[PDB]
Amino acid sequence: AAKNVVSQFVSSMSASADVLAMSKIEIKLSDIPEGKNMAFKWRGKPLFV
Amino acid sequence: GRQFGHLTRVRHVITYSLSPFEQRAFPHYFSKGIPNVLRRTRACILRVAPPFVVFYLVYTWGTQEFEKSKRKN
Amino acid sequence: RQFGHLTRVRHVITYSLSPFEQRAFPHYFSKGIPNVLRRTRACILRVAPPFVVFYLVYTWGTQEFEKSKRKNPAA
Amino acid sequence: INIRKTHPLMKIVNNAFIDLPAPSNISSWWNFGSLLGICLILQILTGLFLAMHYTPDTTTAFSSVTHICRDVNYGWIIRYMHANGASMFFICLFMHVGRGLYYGSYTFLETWNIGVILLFATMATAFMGYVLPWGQMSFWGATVITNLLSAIPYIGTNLVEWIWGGFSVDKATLTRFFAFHFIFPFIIAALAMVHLLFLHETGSNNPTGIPSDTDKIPFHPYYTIKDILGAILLILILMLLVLFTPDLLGDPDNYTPANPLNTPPHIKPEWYFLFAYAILRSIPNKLGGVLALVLSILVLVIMPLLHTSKQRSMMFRPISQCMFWILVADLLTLTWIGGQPVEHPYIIIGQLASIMYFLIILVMMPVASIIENNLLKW
Amino acid sequence: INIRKTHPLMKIVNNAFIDLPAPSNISSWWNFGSLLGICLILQILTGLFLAMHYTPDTTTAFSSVTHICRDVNYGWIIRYMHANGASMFFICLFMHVGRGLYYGSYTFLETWNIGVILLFATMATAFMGYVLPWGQMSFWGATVITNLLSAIPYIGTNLVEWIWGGFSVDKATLTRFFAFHFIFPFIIAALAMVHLLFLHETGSNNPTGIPSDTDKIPFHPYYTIKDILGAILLILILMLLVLFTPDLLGDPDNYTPANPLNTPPHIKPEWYFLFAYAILRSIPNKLGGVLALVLSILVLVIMPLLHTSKQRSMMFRPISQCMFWILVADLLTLTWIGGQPVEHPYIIIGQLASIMYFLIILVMMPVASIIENNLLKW
Amino acid sequence: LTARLYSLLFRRTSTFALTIVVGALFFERAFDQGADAIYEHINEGKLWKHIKHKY
Amino acid sequence: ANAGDFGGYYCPCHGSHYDASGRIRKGPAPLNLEVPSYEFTSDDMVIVG
Amino acid sequence: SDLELHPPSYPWSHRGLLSSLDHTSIRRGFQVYKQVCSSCHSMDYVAYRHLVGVCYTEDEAKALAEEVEVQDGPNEDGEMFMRPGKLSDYFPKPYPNPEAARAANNGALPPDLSYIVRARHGGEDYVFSLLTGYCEPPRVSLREGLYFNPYFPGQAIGMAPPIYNEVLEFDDGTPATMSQVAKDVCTFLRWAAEPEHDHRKRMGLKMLLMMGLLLPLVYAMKRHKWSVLKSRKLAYRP
Amino acid sequence: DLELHPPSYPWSHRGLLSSLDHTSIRRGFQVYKQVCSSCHSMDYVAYRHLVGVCYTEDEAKALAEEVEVQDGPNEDGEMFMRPGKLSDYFPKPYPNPEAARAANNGALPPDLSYIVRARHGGEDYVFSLLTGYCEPPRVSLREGLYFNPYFPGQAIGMAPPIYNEVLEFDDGTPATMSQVAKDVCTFLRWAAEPEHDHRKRMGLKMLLMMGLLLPLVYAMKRHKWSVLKSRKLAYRPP
Ligand code: HEC
Ligand code: HEC
Ligand code: HEM
Ligand code: HEM
Ligand code: HEM
Ligand code: HEM
Repeated sequence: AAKNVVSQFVSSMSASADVLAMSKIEIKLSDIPEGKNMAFKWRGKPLFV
Repeated sequence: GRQFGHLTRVRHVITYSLSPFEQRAFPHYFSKGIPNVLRRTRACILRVAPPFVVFYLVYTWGTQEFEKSKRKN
Repeated sequence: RQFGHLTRVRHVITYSLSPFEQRAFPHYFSKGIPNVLRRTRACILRVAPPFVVFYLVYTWGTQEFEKSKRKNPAA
Repeated sequence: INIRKTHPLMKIVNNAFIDLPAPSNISSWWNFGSLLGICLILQILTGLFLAMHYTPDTTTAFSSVTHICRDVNYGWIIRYMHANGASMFFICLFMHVGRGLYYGSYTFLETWNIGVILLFATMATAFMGYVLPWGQMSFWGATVITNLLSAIPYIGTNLVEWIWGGFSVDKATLTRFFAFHFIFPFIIAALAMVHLLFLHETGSNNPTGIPSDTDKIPFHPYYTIKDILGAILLILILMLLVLFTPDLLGDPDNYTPANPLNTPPHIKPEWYFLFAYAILRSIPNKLGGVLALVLSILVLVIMPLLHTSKQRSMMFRPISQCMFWILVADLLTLTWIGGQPVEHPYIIIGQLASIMYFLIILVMMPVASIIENNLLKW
Repeated sequence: INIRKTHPLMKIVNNAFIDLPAPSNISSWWNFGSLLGICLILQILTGLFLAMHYTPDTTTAFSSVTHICRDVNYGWIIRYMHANGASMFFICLFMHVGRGLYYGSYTFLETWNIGVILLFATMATAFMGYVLPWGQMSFWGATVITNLLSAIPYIGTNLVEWIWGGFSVDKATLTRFFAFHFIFPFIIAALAMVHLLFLHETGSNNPTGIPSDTDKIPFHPYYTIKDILGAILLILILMLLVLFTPDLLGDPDNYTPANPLNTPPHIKPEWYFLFAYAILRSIPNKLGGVLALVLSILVLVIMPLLHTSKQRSMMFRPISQCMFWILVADLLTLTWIGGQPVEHPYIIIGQLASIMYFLIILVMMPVASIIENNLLKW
Repeated sequence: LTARLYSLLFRRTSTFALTIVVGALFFERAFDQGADAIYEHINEGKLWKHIKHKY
Repeated sequence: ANAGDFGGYYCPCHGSHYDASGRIRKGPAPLNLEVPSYEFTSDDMVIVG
Repeated sequence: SDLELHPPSYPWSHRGLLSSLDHTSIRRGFQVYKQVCSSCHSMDYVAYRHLVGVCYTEDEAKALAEEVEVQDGPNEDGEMFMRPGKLSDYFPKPYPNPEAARAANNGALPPDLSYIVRARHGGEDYVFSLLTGYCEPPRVSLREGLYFNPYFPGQAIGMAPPIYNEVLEFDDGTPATMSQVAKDVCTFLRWAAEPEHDHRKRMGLKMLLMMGLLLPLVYAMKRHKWSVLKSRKLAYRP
Repeated sequence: DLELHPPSYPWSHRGLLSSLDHTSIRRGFQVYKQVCSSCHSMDYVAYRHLVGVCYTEDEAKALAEEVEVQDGPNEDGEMFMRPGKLSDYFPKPYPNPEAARAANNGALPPDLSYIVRARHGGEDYVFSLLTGYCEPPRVSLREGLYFNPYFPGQAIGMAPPIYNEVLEFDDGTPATMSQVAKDVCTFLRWAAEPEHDHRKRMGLKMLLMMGLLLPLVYAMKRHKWSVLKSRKLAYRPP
């Protein structure tokens, strides 16, 4: 009973169902000049192109 | 109210106390528990039950009074 | 702790006086300022020398920071 | 010497849970202290995890709790644990009070006063937690009881405009009620420690009323494993409630977004407030009805000051025992009449039941006590 | 005889507050514990008002704080009071710790351990509370310290993806931090009660270090009015900072909406971390850096087990007192170097400052205690 | 059976705790299989595994 | 972008000196950057995930 | 007319304490809602990611999510164009505003169908009797802006009975009567009211077995420890 | 790049007890409403925050009712614009922030609520930033960025507005560069801290209370400690 309690409460603190939805984006390249970085949103984190 | 040592002053008493492993887990459950619970039930019938049958009679009376008021109109 | 079973003290006489009848500030400008001057004499040999080292390291690091920030090279 | 008798925390543990001389006469009706304590810490845990996924705002609360019950893992059962554990806590609280009134343990005066203040605090915590899900029932009941607090002449209007944060139940009222329901069980636990302090000053009580100082068995390991038995009984009943019939207690209208215009016709508080509410609507006076509720709790204060018997308990006073069982039936009667729509025979029997409540506890207790008194050559 | 000596509440209040046997030769350094208690209840009160006006939602958090500071009456003074009272809480905290190491009250071992656990809980409380305004600096400092938690080999990945509340910092992170920033200060209060309980078990300590059983004066009313003096000066400082310099200690980058893509080069947190982040960014080792931080506070744990002198005061051990002042200057140096950006001379002197930190603590102070033990024909 | 069991697994505390943890994992596995088999057995038909087995 | 010693990437949190492709040579930074699951298409596009 | 008609409890496949839900009927009912009833009733708290391993498949979830386009965010200009959406999609509102639906009717807003089984006095059988029991008024019509329905508090609804002999005549055999579509929509609304039904029954089975395990054991241990005081006896020595 | 630390100026509100000129606040609001409220926003100040500070009743109501609202539902429920009585915020000249970045040459113009308080320096930074448009000494200047050394990186995508379009104050002050710049920086200081007058009032309160009350409690503590400071010891053995 105790280890199932621990399992269910860790699963409650684990994640959320909507967070597991993450996308596969399409990015255009040559609108960025020669020698420049730019970030795009993937999982909230920056995506360096 | 305090701890042991100072509570009462009693002479003339010997208590016998049996080991837990000495005796059974369930010493005569069915031959004793059923007449004891029958005695404890009979000791509270006319004290506990007559409020609840008053509850059920007032329940049915007020219920059927509501039904009779709401079925002529 | 309790209060009544702490020690065993003999030979002691203590005199003390009612707090109304002596004044509030008896010679605050005549004893406390030489007292704190005595404290100042009795502290700086133990307290002062770290802070001057810290002040020197402070100013030295700031000036080296700016002189590393500005280069002016030769070409 | 002994590690338990040397460390200062372990001295508190020893005086609390090991060397407590307990009465050997107490049956399962005395397990309620451990039951209420384990209910309290489970309420702490469930509300804590809810607060880790709750949003206190009028726009976002309903959708966020929906997100909990549909998206956050096991949040549906944690919410069901919190609500039904509040209901189980109420059952154990009423039966703790019933033990304390039946077995004559209410002679403990200041312990009874601490319990009354604890009853105030649990009522307030319960009501504001019930306000929190931003339901239709919660919105209208909060409006009604806020106007009940505005019944006070010349002090109540400023006090209600002080607790609003607006004109009505708006975002300020929602967040303030979140703060008070979010903070109060710690204060409940502190006054519970005070309750325990005054009881361990006095000492616990047996069914007889005769002090059992000649027959003191320890608190450990007997009552520890007996409280474990009662606690796991509470576990199985509570968890079977949250996993088989979640809807036997919860209102259907509780799952609706708050409409500021509707007032659905079966508007009611929850069943643990309906006996508080049946006294209200069966008395045609606003201030009179809320004063009647406050005086019902003050009657619960008064009843230690009217024990004019010569025994302690009603265990050997059967007339007062029968009056007590009539009061039990009258309490369930008032609760069911609180659970009915406003109807004319229901109005008549609710008024008769409330005046019967007052006449039994106020008047009939010293009368029954003095018949029992003078009957026994006293 | 006495209501104070027979009633069970006033027994504890009398043996803790009124008739407590305290020594008599005490300067302003023993006011700091009462000041920590006053800052505790004051910060709890300001946080209570804030929670009655705050929403933990990442879309509306910054605008809700702006609503507090502008729209809500005196919410600006309560926000400034909570922030600067936390700052003065850290001031009184480090003064209390410096006193406990300086006069040599660290021989009371379990008191010291309870204090260390309180130090951990207060630091985590203050960090999550600083995350809660949901600004740029709060977001990115939470990101860096979350990845510092993720620096653990083979164990840290599951734990930090578990406490992320997502794949990164989102609304769930904000709600979890709000729940812990609420729930830890009452745990801090209860463990402070246990702290003071062990101290009343032992008995307080004079400046001289001589055992002082023979000069017992009660805490009432002498140290009560001395604590009133200290309380009025501390309220003077707090009112001064909230009425003339709010923007002095308050960091600028906590005043914008948290752009998740900006990352300004200003990276330093509020001043009560910069002693330790300098210890982090000195050693060229990830696990070595976080290990050095944990080992720094564990050296603060195992400070009494390196004591070997034959007197507990530093007032009569002069060269160890000089090393103590060098340690104070070393701590303030680490704090100011943490309050800097990173270039090459800063890298050099930060590494050297960490080396001097552990060299002075782990070597020089016990060897100084050895040599001034040795000088007196001991 | 009983004398053997008491003479082995009931005189050292740590060995007792270790063998009840090992038996607890084995009983957890057996109870997983039993409970899943029963609950899938009394509600055969309208379960997602067979509808996925269609495809 | 366009900072540090090697001209490429440069973290300001601890002064990690990366190259153009983000490879550490001065600093306590333990590892180098991770290639995501991206694939180019010669319409100047890329599918990223 | 202040005399409600209470729905009886019906013999469903989710009737008993061990009973379950038909996910194939959930599939049929969601096809009913998406193909009929989504145009008038919002169900905004149900997403396509709730429809992954319940009855549907993975790629057909992408097919359903690309059947409904709602919106993408700012394309550096805030143009807010039409996007298919792969798995994060929710279900679109038929009306952007409440008064949009009010002007599309005589007021009388169609509620969200997340909680309707658990939201009225009478659950899924109330829904079944509501969708079923349509007849004619004998004598009582009120203003001819509403319709007639006995299963309603107030006994008049503005919703036309949307059944009328095969509104869909959908995918498998399953002849689209009133009864088949009503059973499928009641099963689907029960699943929309509780996303965690059969998991709850599985944990209930686990818990009944564990409480049948513990209650001999813990009661035996309590009887065992209290067995000493149950056995003590007294004797008088003066 | 380098970073110039701005000077500190002898402002008439720099003193710790000196207030702000409400006339300067009114004319600085006139500055903001003329030219500054076209690219930047100040979205955290309503018009009711101006009615007791820099205008009268009908003035602030006119300033709040000359502005669109685009209020919510009507009988159909869609939208309608409105003057708006007092609850109006400033009407956000760039709706989407990425559309703001696409409006000018990138580097979207931020809001102006906390800029005096949160730019590494007070209103002196803002004043020197606004007047610091000057000559480039042979630098990059990538076609959209302007040279100003009161900025980290010295490249700003904001044109100098300050000499252009003298705005005709309602009082009629002849607009130079530095006078109108000082007035708008004072208005921004008020926009940072609307509490400024009242916090200096309570500062005056607290300073008088702690200038008269602090020796009282100190004297009381010395009065009660007057016993132990004056006790004297003596040694009697037998
Ligand atoms: C447009 C016409 C439709 C369609 C195709 C359906 N419904 Fe119904 N519905 C509609 C309106 C305008 C109203 C409002 C009147 C009222 O609420 O009394 C309703 C009402 C409902 C209700 C509410 C009944 C109650 O809560 O007691 C439900 C549960 C409901 N509608 C369900 C429903 C279902 C399951 C449909 C698919 C078969 C359906 N409606 C079709 C308008 C319309
Ligand atoms: C549109 C053109 C305007 C107008 C009418 C004003 N500002 Fe300015 N501003 C503008 C941009 C595009 C930027 C950002 C460029 C960059 O990021 O370099 C700014 C910036 C500022 C700043 C911050 C300094 C900076 O970020 O470089 C301040 C301060 C500022 N702007 C003030 C300001 C004031 C007071 C104005 C009224 C006269 C004003 N701006 C007008 C674009 C525009
Ligand atoms: C707030 C919830 C409460 C908690 C957590 C609580 C807790 C406890 C505990 C732990 C005990 C000792 C063990 C026991 O016999 O139950 C106890 C006993 C008692 N409580 Fe409470 N109590 C609560 C409410 C009340 C109330 C409302 C009253 C009535 C005023 C009350 C009156 C008593 C009395 C009289 C006893 C002693 C009974 C005896 O000696 O057998 N309690 N309570
Ligand atoms: C300090 C600890 C507690 C916290 C943080 C807490 C938090 C919450 C929250 C966030 C809610 C709203 C979410 C929901 O309704 O499911 C809630 C509801 C509620 N709480 Fe608590 N709670 C606490 C303690 C208690 C206690 C001790 C009780 C009484 C036993 C209680 C009774 C309730 C009730 C009845 C509701 C309404 C349940 C519902 O309608 O769903 N809570 N609580
Ligand atoms: C969490 C905040 C803390 C609170 C509220 C607190 C509270 C107190 C109080 C009320 C006292 C008695 C009055 C005084 O001497 O100032 C005290 C004394 C003491 N505390 Fe703490 N304390 C805290 C943190 C710590 C820490 C971190 C330590 C170090 C481990 C510590 C060690 C001590 C010691 C050694 C004494 C006795 C000092 C002496 O007798 O001279 N305390 N504390
Ligand atoms: C449980 C009681 C407490 C509550 C409910 C509480 C609540 C809050 C809230 C809502 C905030 C965010 C609003 C703001 O930043 O002004 C906050 C921030 C903060 N709290 Fe607390 N707090 C509590 C206790 C404490 C304690 C004990 C401390 C430490 C002394 C503390 C230190 C802080 C700090 C440093 C901030 C950040 C201030 C800022 O950045 O503006 N809080 N607290």
